[PDB]
Amino acid sequence: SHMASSWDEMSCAEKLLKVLSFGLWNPTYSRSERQSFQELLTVLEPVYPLPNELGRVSARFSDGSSLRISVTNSESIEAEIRTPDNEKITVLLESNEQNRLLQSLPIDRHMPYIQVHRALMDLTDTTSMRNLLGFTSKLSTTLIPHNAQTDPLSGPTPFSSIFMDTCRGLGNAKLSLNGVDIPANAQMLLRDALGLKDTHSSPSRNVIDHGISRHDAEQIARESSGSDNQKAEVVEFLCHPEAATAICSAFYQSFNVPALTLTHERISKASEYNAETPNACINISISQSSDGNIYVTSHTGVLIMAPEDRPNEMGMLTNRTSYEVPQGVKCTIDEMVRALQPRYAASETYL
Repeated sequence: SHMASSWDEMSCAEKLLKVLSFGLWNPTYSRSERQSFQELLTVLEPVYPLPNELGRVSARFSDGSSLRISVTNSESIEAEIRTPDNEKITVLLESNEQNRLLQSLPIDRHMPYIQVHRALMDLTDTTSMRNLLGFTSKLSTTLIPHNAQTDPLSGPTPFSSIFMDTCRGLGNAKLSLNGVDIPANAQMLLRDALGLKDTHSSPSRNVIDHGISRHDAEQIARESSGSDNQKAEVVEFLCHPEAATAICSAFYQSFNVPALTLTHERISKASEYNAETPNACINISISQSSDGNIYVTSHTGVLIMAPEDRPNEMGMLTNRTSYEVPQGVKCTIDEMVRALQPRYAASETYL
């Protein structure tokens, strides 16, 4: 191997760390490698962060190996590597301008300018746009300040559109629960299980009080892709009221408001450049920790023109919204408004 003399003996977790140490965008990789490495990267999932952490990431690979990565507010990065035989090592990761390691993690950074990435294609094709968001959802973003005017939870009717948004979004989204992919057909089952039969529907009182029925959760998990163990985690997650809250809230259309204030002109230019446009794509990760903490990371991707410095370059604005869903918060508009405290971040990715 050109990566390491012991490459073929290394676990998925160990391989991903090596890839990131050389850099995801390393110029020596082949086309086939870039594909394989993306397949490792997509396993990364943002999860509930500890008190003084910018972010925390979990990856559970098909070979039984895993990573837990934490990033401190000073951007110190530490990883715990668990081998399939479940031995544990803790290592410090090193991010530098050569590898851009931190940029290849789903972490919200504090920066004066919006993070810019390069893709590894494009782009007016719905499938390719979804694939690009699949990638950018694993990369770093820049936190965006908001005020009373631009706060998605302000105004007279915050979250008022949430069930319509959920109804329209399920079936078209990329959705992961505890790292388990929920495919389109399973999402449609989930939509129905929430009670969202049409765009003007809202959850049943049973779902509000108890979450998805065990029967429905089992069918959804059955249609999802994972081991018998992975499906079990999904069923257990779904059968709680807070699971309904997390899933529905993740679709809120207005999470993009802070980012739009910075970018709407260039988004408009992209829409016009195409008239010479597939619309927003959605990619959501929800995880519940072993301590029971539910964390939502919801992404939307839209086409955007590069600044005038780079003429005729169209890329993707990725908006990341991150928040805990506290225990006891049921799936009603008033509950979401009362309890959810998201933060908003963005990146721009060009081909």
